[PDB]
Amino acid sequence: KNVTLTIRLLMHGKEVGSIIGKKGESVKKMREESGARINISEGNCPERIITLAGPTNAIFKAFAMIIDKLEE
Amino acid sequence: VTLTIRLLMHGKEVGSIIGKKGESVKKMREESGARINISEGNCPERIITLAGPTNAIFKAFAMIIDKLEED
DNA sequence: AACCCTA
DNA sequence: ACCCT
Repeated sequence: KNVTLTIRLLMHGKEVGSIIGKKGESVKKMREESGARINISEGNCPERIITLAGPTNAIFKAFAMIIDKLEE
Repeated sequence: VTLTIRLLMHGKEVGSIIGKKGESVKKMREESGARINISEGNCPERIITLAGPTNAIFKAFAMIIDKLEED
């Protein structure tokens, strides 16, 4: 199949700070490049939820960008 | 460098990822090269932890996506 | 350490 | 489909 998906990641606050970036410049790149709908749960909480939604090519791009950021 | 990623998955999807007798997750652990843990019990949302080099985590994640897209 | 977002 | 650190 080629159905749209919704993938949710449970992330530590520190990691989320890196994904968002100063002024949200990192997640802006992820949204503009991946084609995924990306939602990051509200508040600088110890644990946060990142939602990725779209077809597999978009999910793969966003997930790749997230793990690449975290590897930094 | 090694990362740990946690996916939040509904029980229905976890059943598919595990597979009958754990056959599916077994295959994922063997060829992905990642450590894969699926949370115990029956919470509406389960946690699938993927651990190892980013390449192994990505491979495991790809196998999961493939499973969700089956048939 | 970063706080964004078809609100 | 319920695996197994």
